[PDB]
Amino acid sequence: SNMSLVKETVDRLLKGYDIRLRPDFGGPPVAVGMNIDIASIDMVSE
Amino acid sequence: DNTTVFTRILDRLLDGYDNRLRPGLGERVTEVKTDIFVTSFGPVSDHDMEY
Repeated sequence: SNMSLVKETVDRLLKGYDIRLRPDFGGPPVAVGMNIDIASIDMVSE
Repeated sequence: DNTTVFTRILDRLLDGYDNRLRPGLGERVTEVKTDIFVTSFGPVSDHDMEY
């Protein structure tokens, strides 16, 4: 089944995954791009 | 042991179950039927434009 295929793939991806280490721990910096969708600016308080 | 048989049902039900994947992940669109019951309609804040 497709879902079993996906489950196996995700179990593979998360096995041996070290959350302490950023991608490319000993290498070039990881580039992070930011997007914002502003929903509201509520209460500008003096 | 009716509790035991129901425990066995529940354990067999969650065996090999990935809650990270929605039902019909790659082969179907999940349809969520929705219903709202309003037990109270709180006050309306004119100053904050909220309710």
